[PDB]
Amino acid sequence: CYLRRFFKAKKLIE
Amino acid sequence: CYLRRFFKAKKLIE
Amino acid sequence: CYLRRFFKAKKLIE
Amino acid sequence: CYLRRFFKAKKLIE
Repeated sequence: CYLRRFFKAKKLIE
Repeated sequence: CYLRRFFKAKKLIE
Repeated sequence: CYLRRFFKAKKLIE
Repeated sequence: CYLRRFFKAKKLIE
C-alpha cells in the first residue's frame, strides 16, 4: 500500500 | 521544485 | 512549489 | 490505504 506512493514518484523519474 | 515530490518516495525506502 | 503537492490530494477528494 | 495519501496533503494545510 506504499508502492503507489513510492512509485508515484518513480514514474516521475523512470 | 520536484525533488520533494521525488525524494518523498525515497525516505519511504531508505 | 508545494501547492502541486497540496491541491493534488484535493482534486482526489473534491 | 489512500487516506495516508489524501491526509498527507491535509496535515500540510491544517
